[PDB]
Amino acid sequence: QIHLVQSGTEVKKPGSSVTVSCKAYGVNTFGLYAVNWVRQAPGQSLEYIGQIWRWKSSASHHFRGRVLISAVDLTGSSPPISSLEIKNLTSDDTAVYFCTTTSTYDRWSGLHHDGVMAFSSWGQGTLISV
Amino acid sequence: QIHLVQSGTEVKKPGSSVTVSCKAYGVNTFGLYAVNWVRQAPGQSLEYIGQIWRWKSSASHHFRGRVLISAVDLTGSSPPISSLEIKNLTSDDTAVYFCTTTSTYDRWSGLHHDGVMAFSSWGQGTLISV
Amino acid sequence: SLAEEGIIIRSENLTNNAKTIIVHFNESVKINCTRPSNNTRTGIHIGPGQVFYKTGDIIGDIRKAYCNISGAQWHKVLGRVANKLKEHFNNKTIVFK
Amino acid sequence: NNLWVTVYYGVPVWRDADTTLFCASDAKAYETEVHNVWATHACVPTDPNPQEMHLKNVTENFNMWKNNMVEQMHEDIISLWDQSLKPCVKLTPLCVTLNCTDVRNCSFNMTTELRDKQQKVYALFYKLDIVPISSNFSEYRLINCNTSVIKQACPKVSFDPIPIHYCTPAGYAILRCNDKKFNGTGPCKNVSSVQCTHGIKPVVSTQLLLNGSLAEEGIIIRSENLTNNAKTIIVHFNESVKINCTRPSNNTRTGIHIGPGQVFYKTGDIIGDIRKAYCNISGAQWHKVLGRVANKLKEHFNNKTIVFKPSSGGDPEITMHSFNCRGEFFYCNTTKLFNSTWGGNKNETRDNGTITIPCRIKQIINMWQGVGQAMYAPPIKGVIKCLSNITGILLTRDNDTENNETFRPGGGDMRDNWRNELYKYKVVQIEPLGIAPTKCKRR
Amino acid sequence: VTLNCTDVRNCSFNMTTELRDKQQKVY
Amino acid sequence: GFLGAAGSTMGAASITLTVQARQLLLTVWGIKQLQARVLAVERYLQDQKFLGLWGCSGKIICCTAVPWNSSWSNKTFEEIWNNMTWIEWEREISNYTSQIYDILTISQTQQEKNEKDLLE
Amino acid sequence: GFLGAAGSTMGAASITLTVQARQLLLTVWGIKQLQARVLAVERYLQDQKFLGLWGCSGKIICCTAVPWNSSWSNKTFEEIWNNMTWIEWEREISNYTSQIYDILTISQTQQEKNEKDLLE
Amino acid sequence: GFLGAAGSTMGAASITLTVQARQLLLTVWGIKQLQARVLAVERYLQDQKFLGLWGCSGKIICCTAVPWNSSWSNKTFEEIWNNMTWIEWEREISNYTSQIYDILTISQTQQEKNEKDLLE
Amino acid sequence: DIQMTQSPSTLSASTGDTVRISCRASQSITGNWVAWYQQRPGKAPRLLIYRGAALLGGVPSRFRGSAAGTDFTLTIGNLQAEDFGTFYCQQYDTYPGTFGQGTKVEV
Ligand SMILES: *[C@@H]1O[C@H](CO)[C@@H](O[C@@H]2O[C@H](CO)[C@@H](O[C@@H]3O[C@H](CO[C@H]4O[C@H](CO[C@H]5O[C@H](CO)[C@@H](O)[C@H](O)[C@@H]5O[C@H]5O[C@H](CO)[C@@H](O)[C@H](O)[C@@H]5O)[C@@H](O)[C@H](O[C@H]5O[C@H](CO)[C@@H](O)[C@H](O)[C@@H]5O[C@H]5O[C@H](CO)[C@@H](O)[C@H](O)[C@@H]5O)[C@@H]4O)[C@@H](O)[C@H](O[C@H]4O[C@H](CO)[C@@H](O)[C@H](O)[C@@H]4O[C@H]4O[C@H](CO)[C@@H](O)[C@H](O)[C@@H]4O[C@H]4O[C@H](CO)[C@@H](O)[C@H](O)[C@@H]4O)[C@@H]3O)[C@H](O)[C@H]2NC(C)=O)[C@H](O)[C@H]1NC(C)=O
Ligand SMILES: *[C@@H]1O[C@H](CO)[C@@H](O[C@@H]2O[C@H](CO)[C@@H](O[C@@H]3O[C@H](CO[C@H]4O[C@H](CO[C@H]5O[C@H](CO)[C@@H](O)[C@H](O)[C@@H]5O[C@H]5O[C@H](CO)[C@@H](O)[C@H](O)[C@@H]5O)[C@@H](O)[C@H](O[C@H]5O[C@H](CO)[C@@H](O)[C@H](O)[C@@H]5O[C@H]5O[C@H](CO)[C@@H](O)[C@H](O)[C@@H]5O)[C@@H]4O)[C@@H](O)[C@H](O[C@H]4O[C@H](CO)[C@@H](O)[C@H](O)[C@@H]4O[C@H]4O[C@H](CO)[C@@H](O)[C@H](O)[C@@H]4O[C@H]4O[C@H](CO)[C@@H](O)[C@H](O)[C@@H]4O)[C@@H]3O)[C@H](O)[C@H]2NC(C)=O)[C@H](O)[C@H]1NC(C)=O
Ligand SMILES: *[C@@H]1O[C@H](CO)[C@@H](O[C@@H]2O[C@H](CO)[C@@H](O[C@@H]3O[C@H](CO[C@H]4O[C@H](CO)[C@@H](O)[C@H](O)[C@@H]4O)[C@@H](O)[C@H](O[C@H]4O[C@H](CO)[C@@H](O)[C@H](O)[C@@H]4O[C@H]4O[C@H](CO)[C@@H](O)[C@H](O)[C@@H]4O)[C@@H]3O)[C@H](O)[C@H]2NC(C)=O)[C@H](O)[C@H]1NC(C)=O
Ligand SMILES: *[C@@H]1O[C@H](CO)[C@@H](O[C@@H]2O[C@H](CO)[C@@H](O[C@@H]3O[C@H](CO[C@H]4O[C@H](CO)[C@@H](O)[C@H](O)[C@@H]4O)[C@@H](O)[C@H](O[C@H]4O[C@H](CO)[C@@H](O)[C@H](O)[C@@H]4O[C@H]4O[C@H](CO)[C@@H](O)[C@H](O)[C@@H]4O)[C@@H]3O)[C@H](O)[C@H]2NC(C)=O)[C@H](O)[C@H]1NC(C)=O
Ligand SMILES: *[C@@H]1O[C@H](CO)[C@@H](O[C@@H]2O[C@H](CO)[C@@H](O[C@@H]3O[C@H](CO[C@H]4O[C@H](CO)[C@@H](O)[C@H](O)[C@@H]4O)[C@@H](O)[C@H](O[C@H]4O[C@H](CO)[C@@H](O)[C@H](O)[C@@H]4O)[C@@H]3O)[C@H](O)[C@H]2NC(C)=O)[C@H](O)[C@H]1NC(C)=O
Ligand SMILES: *[C@@H]1O[C@H](CO)[C@@H](O[C@@H]2O[C@H](CO)[C@@H](O)[C@H](O)[C@H]2NC(C)=O)[C@H](O)[C@H]1NC(C)=O
Ligand SMILES: *[C@@H]1O[C@H](CO)[C@@H](O[C@@H]2O[C@H](CO)[C@@H](O)[C@H](O)[C@H]2NC(C)=O)[C@H](O)[C@H]1NC(C)=O
Ligand SMILES: *[C@@H]1O[C@H](CO)[C@@H](O[C@@H]2O[C@H](CO)[C@@H](O)[C@H](O)[C@H]2NC(C)=O)[C@H](O)[C@H]1NC(C)=O
Ligand SMILES: *[C@@H]1O[C@H](CO)[C@@H](O)[C@H](O)[C@H]1NC(C)=O
Ligand SMILES: *[C@@H]1O[C@H](CO)[C@@H](O)[C@H](O)[C@H]1NC(C)=O
Ligand SMILES: *[C@@H]1O[C@H](CO)[C@@H](O)[C@H](O)[C@H]1NC(C)=O
Ligand SMILES: *[C@@H]1O[C@H](CO)[C@@H](O)[C@H](O)[C@H]1NC(C)=O
Ligand SMILES: *[C@@H]1O[C@H](CO)[C@@H](O)[C@H](O)[C@H]1NC(C)=O
Ligand SMILES: *[C@@H]1O[C@H](CO)[C@@H](O)[C@H](O)[C@H]1NC(C)=O
Repeated sequence: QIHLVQSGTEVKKPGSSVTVSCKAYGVNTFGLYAVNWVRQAPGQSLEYIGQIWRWKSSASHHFRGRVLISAVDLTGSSPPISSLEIKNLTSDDTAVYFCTTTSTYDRWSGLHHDGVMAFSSWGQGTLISV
Repeated sequence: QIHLVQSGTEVKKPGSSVTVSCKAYGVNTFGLYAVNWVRQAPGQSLEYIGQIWRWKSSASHHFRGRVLISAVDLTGSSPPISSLEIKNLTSDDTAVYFCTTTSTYDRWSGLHHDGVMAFSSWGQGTLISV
Repeated sequence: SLAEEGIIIRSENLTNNAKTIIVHFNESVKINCTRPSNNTRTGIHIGPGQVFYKTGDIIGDIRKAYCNISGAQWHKVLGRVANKLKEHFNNKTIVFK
Repeated sequence: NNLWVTVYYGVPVWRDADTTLFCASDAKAYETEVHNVWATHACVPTDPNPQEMHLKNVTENFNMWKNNMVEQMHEDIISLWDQSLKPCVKLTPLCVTLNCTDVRNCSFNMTTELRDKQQKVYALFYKLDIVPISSNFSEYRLINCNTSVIKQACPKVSFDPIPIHYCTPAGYAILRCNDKKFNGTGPCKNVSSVQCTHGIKPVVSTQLLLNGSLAEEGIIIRSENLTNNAKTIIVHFNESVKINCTRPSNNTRTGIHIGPGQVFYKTGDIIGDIRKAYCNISGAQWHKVLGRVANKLKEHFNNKTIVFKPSSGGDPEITMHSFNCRGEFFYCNTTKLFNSTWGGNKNETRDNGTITIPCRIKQIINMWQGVGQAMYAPPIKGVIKCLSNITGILLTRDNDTENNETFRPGGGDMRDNWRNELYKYKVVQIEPLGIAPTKCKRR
Repeated sequence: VTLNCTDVRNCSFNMTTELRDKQQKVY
Repeated sequence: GFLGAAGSTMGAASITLTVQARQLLLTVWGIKQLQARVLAVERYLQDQKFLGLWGCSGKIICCTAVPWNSSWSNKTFEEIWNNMTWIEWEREISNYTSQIYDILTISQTQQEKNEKDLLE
Repeated sequence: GFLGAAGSTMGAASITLTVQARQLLLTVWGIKQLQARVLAVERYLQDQKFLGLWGCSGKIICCTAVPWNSSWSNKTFEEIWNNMTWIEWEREISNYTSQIYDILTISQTQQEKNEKDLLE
Repeated sequence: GFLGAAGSTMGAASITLTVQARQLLLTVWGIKQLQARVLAVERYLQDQKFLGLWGCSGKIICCTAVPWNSSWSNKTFEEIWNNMTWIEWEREISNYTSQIYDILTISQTQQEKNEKDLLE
Repeated sequence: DIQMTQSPSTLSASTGDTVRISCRASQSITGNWVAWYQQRPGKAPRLLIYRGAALLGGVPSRFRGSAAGTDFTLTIGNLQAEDFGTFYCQQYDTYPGTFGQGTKVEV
């Protein structure tokens, strides 16, 4: 059905850029669906970075000029993919990154409300450390 | 259809007891139907003794501790029967006794009203004298 | 649907013998009916879309259908039914033929 | 400084729902009577002046592949076809041994007016309908003598598809996308509410779409699972290309009495010259449209070299281009149309010549796959000609891996013929009740 | 039809097949 | 006809929620006609039952004297009618509708009994 | 839903006759569905015709200014509402219903004409 | 039942337009029954929609505060109600009915909004 | 903008024990826009309860919530083997969403 698989884990250096690609299997389009990026610090509560909801990129208050969201819809062979781009990384960014996708087709389902929404599906996560 | 036949006529003595049995032919049950006992004095207006309506014996104001009403529902061979029992008979009780049965299944038929009711069917009568 | 505490015999004209008698069960008795007679059905074409299925040779051993009745429970239920019929039938000796 | 409940009736609130949509046809009848298959009668509501109402700043999600309007239409199509062909000639005494010699001169023993008598009938049957079962005269049988009985279309029933409008009852509404280059899935920019859909003609065709609605500025390729190769690909046309299909093979149909009121019409000898059916395609326009379609497919397919191959799997309904011209089904090949390579070397070939495609006409029609009733199409007296202006193609992608994707023609279910036209519409119910807090204090 | 039989019985009868002309013997 | 000004602000909807309002004037198709007509009749009857049962009857902008506990909503007038549309509001109070209807019915019967008994 | 407190005294019925009130929310089976729905619609419409024609319209406890001649009934308030139930009362006034309905309609039209002519 | 006193003068019709008013109480024939019942229900519902939407609801002689521009008619009271019948009047104002209905609806919503806003 | 916390931070329970998971928000959520998450050790969480007390297709019937103004409680009746792990309640009515520190279940 709905399976979210994304890139592997790797170690980088401060000041570099990280590209995490999330592949959505079973998702028809990113127009009906919406993908949300959340980060869980090691042994700590989760944090919400941003989203690209029906082709509208956005980010949290702290992530201004810091994170970029990309999304590609269905292709001939590859499934829809959304990529996470972060630059000027520092030592506090070392955490597992999660790719979350939910369906926004039905307005009365209650999963979504004016852009802010719940996360029905989750990815395996990408461990990041320096 | 509905045929009411009861016992014959006989002569008794004051202070004795009279048992008049009324056999109801065509009556399914005494739960849906109600049997009423009325007495007509010779050449005189009728008089109402009592009834057993859906297994609830009752009697007129004058017939307190004086008359007993019995009723038996459908059996294997005999039809439903209701018996009239009077004790301490006096010279004024010599009259024809009538067995009356009416249907109480329908509340809007108008034949019945809170126990007091009309008499749709009648028996041949039992002449009683001393 | 079962009864609540006893056996209920309901009939429209209990006096009449031409009206069927319906008996409700205080308690139910389980029966097992089986046909251990494995079939090999075969369909033949008897027209443009008319497929007729007929019974073929019975492979394996041949068996006849049967139904199993718990004797003790059935006899107890029948005795209770007869006891409850006796009051409706003037305590006559109830016999089943 | 406090609020009180105020009841509102007529609020603009809608919720997704599925209901039964009735029929609405442009009022005919002064066409004589001519009971067509899609009965004009019982389509009592004649469509009045369209009552448009645009919704400002309303964005509604659309999903063409989960729409119930297509199933609505499909069930109505099958039911109407059965209703149309039911109340006339049954034609069951037809499955016999055909002592035949395209077409073949076949002889068989047919039941006449009476039960006692028997008549010998010589009839011409097309090779597609004929099925085999050291000599010079062979013996044959019909194509579908094992599936179901063969039934005549019907004496005076026309196969001309007329536009049909689909309104909803009171309390419901239809949302029309009105969005240019709409992919059929996703949000719609502005949306307008309408009662009936636009006039849609229930044409039936396979592997190549027919009379319909054009696009707005470009070619739209819509498919449910574009990644999957087992899902058909639907292409909408920027512009339409006209095709001319004719049967200059003048017939002399003759009716025989095969029962008390059972009149069977068979193809007689072709008077005059003998000709084979064909369809003409404007080569230059078709090649330009195919090139534009390939260019618009390249972006969806990672700019791969798009190549079109002819149909491979031998199946008479699937591999052929199905349609009716005036009551006759053609089944031509499209090999000379769907055979080209686009973008492999960026240069031309093509030519610009009128393309003529051979056709293999047959009469026994097992349409709607096995769900629909089998039909026998009686021959037409005169020559046949109908002018068609193609709006759409039904493509299919091929399991192996390479740098080029092969798209061969051939669609799937009959729903794909109308999926191209019901994509913009979506039935929805409205709840006029609404409660908001105000400062009223009364009542 | 007439069933040329021999519980159960093995019966043979002339049954109409796919075609109007042919006839099949069914057991 | 009520679909007009659906995405507009609540004030514009209110001034428009009465601009159209209502202009009024064996076959499978016949079966569909009958089903659609019966369904429309049932929906209209349902709406009229609710309206008349709340005491609204035949009034479009119906008033009621029910309070507004800060449990169904906690926002203040201006934001309700400016930072919102009708569909947004209905989604906001989606699963309080049954309780709100019950409270409306209780308030209506209470006031009706009160006026009947004060009528002496 | 109105079947509750059927055998209770008239006062308990009145306090209950508004306790439920109404919560609301080719095949032979389809034919039965359609027949049942049409019949329910007809009964509801009949009741609403009578209510609105008497001037009640959408009110549950409807008042009227029609007198009470001691011909339909001769018992006094307390016994009507204590020595009786709703079914008993309906049986008591069963065959006066047509006359009572006619008198209600005449009184309604009389008062409506009176108010229209006094409106000057 | 309303056909009585059809050809009479308008005054006699008005005094009679409330004299009857309303007394109330797979087979092709079943299909005809169902069609007739549904059609009658639809006509009754249409009339009630118009009445309640103009604010009349359940009143027979319904008043309204809409003016009477000398464009729909230019004759004076006595001749309208004496030199005319109901059918003649309906033919006179036959193709102004849509405009008159629209003006009634606008006036009703105007007065309803005015009273709601004056209710403060 | 909503500072949501959940208590108790840690708790212990055995199989078959009803467990109370509650989180009082900083502000009242009248729209019941709260989501419940259950994260197994190692892999991702999943969404159990959305829109206050609505189940998701493919969830055991032992996860039921409540919406009472600002209070939101999650109930686990007849606690099962896989139910052990940290829990999260999230609001999604005001941008952006916020989670809690985490409540976990231990033997
Ligand atoms: C049907 O149909 C429909 C319709 O038609 C459709 O839809 C569609 O879809 C599609 C898909 O397919 C799409 O497309 C896509 O999109 C997306 C989105 O976009 C958006 O966004 C973006 C972003 O934004 C952000 O950023 C910016 C800058 O910075 C800013 O400004 C903004 O503001 C934002 O920001 C925000 O947010 C953030 C977060 O994120 C934060 O932080 C901040 O703060 C803020 O808040 C953007 O950019 C864009 O823009 C654009 O566009 C527009 C329009 O829209 C315009 O206007 C503009 O101008 C722009 O444009 C430009 O650019 C272009 C490019 O090309 C050019 O061309 C032009 O000219 C100009 O110049 C928007 O807004 C996106 O993202 C995507 O992209 C992608 O892809 C492409 C191609 O296509 C490319 O080119 C790019 O690059 C990308 O790619 C990437 O990614 C991928 C993924 O994986 C990869 O793979 C690759 O490789 C790449 O990567 C690379 O690069 C990058 C760069 O960045 C980097 O980073 C990395 O690292 C690497 O290196 C696409 O484009 C569309 O849109 C749609 N449309 C509609 C209408 O809808 C559908 O789909 C259909 N369907 C079917 C089934 O078919
Ligand atoms: C279905 O199901 C259902 C249900 O299940 C059913 O129903 C049922 O039915 C049945 C029938 O079948 C029934 O049964 C019956 O019943 C009847 C009635 O009862 C009642 O009533 C009575 C009477 O009352 C009166 O009286 C008393 C004393 O005195 C008093 O107290 C009272 O109050 C009253 O008084 C009143 O009235 C009067 C008039 O009448 C006046 O005068 C005064 O003043 C007052 O007002 C009574 O008694 C009863 O009671 C009883 O019961 C109860 C319950 O109910 C109880 O609680 C009580 O306690 C009692 O009991 C006791 O007793 C018993 C007996 O057995 C015992 O067991 C016990 O334990 C106790 O002790 C009531 O209330 C009746 O009547 C009847 O009876 C009969 O039968 C039996 C058997 O069954 C016997 O036993 C008896 O005896 C009788 O018999 C008689 O009659 C007959 C007729 O013909 C005859 O034949 C015989 O022989 C006899 O006779 C003799 O004896 C007598 C005695 O008396 C004398 O008199 C003579 O002369 C001779 O000698 C029966 O039981 C039931 O009820 C029912 N149930 C229900 C629930 O409903 C149905 O049916 C079914 N269906 C089908 C189809 O199946
Ligand atoms: C439109 O059409 C497309 C194509 O036809 C279709 O895409 C297919 O989607 C399904 C989604 O179910 C994909 O199947 C999944 O694929 C992922 C990814 O596999 C990659 O890696 C393997 C191994 O290297 C490669 O062979 C493969 O090609 C991919 O590159 C798998 O991870 C999924 O595994 C699940 O299925 C197993 C059985 O096959 C089960 O054991 C189990 O359920 C697996 O999920 C489990 O994984 C978790 C660990 O990660 C585990 O913890 C959980 O318990 C979880 O249950 C699955 O095979 C399929 O590959 C796609 N096809 C293509 C060609 O990409 C769309 O779905 C379709 N759209 C719609 C709406 O139908
Ligand atoms: C995509 O859309 C195009 C639109 O142009 C469509 O082409 C048109 O198809 C229709 C349907 O076949 C064609 O209409 C038919 O034309 C024939 C030929 O008439 C010629 O001669 C007359 C008189 O000289 C001219 O006026 C006319 O223009 C033609 O030159 C007619 O014979 C047909 O008559 C049938 O329709 C009548 C109502 O119009 C009915 O009375 C009756 O049903 C007629 O058929 C009956 O005739 C039999 C006797 O011959 C009778 O026994 C049967 O009972 C039978 O029912 C009809 O008018 C039209 O000409 C086409 N237009 C062009 C430009 O070619 C395409 O067909 C469409 N695509 C697809 C796939 O359908
Ligand atoms: C705010 O308003 C919304 C309005 O929707 C409410 O959301 C609904 O909440 C109820 C109750 O929580 C939900 O009902 C439950 O749905 C579960 C999901 O079932 C799905 O899967 C089945 C099978 O595939 C489908 O048939 C079904 O349609 C769903 O797609 C069910 O599993 C639940 O069943 C439970 O109850 C039955 C008895 O009915 C018992 O046997 C079991 O205990 C079983 O677990 C239940 O029916 C409903 O789905 C929600 N709707 C939506 C659209 O999400 C919110 O609850 C409300 N807010 C608050 C705080 O109440
Ligand atoms: C909203 O969509 C409608 C399509 O229905 C657009 O309306 C068309 O606009 C063009 C030029 O603006 C006119 O030539 C057409 O006649 C209009 N069609 C109809 C049916 O009115 C409209 O432009 C769209 N609005 C926006 C802002 O894009
Ligand atoms: C459709 O018509 C074309 C026209 O010839 C057929 O193409 C030839 O088919 C035969 C046998 O199928 C081959 O031997 C030839 O080599 C084909 N010619 C070319 C140029 O490719 C085609 O086969 C027909 N399709 C069907 C299903 O009969
Ligand atoms: C066949 O396709 C042509 C071209 O798309 C259509 O011709 C146009 O039709 C519209 C309205 O139907 C006219 O406004 C244009 O003037 C026509 N253009 C030309 C060049 O004729 C034609 O309508 C299509 N036929 C059918 C039956 O839809
Ligand atoms: C039948 O029942 C009656 C009444 O209970 C009883 O007196 C009689 O003895 C019973 N018959 C037998 C044979 O016991
Ligand atoms: C058929 O057989 C051969 C082969 O076509 C042919 O020469 C002959 O004339 C035909 N007729 C007969 C009767 O053989
Ligand atoms: C396919 O499209 C991409 C994006 O526009 C372009 O960069 C690429 O060059 C194209 N492929 C070819 C062969 O031109
Ligand atoms: C508001 O709703 C709550 C939820 O049931 C209820 O307890 C409360 O009583 C309501 N407010 C008032 C003022 O009654
Ligand atoms: C009471 O009903 C009778 C019966 O027709 C009637 O004559 C009488 O006028 C009514 N009472 C009054 C006060 O009119
Ligand atoms: C009377 O009708 C005319 C016709 O449209 C209209 O212009 C005029 O305004 C109406 N009268 C008044 C007073 O508005």
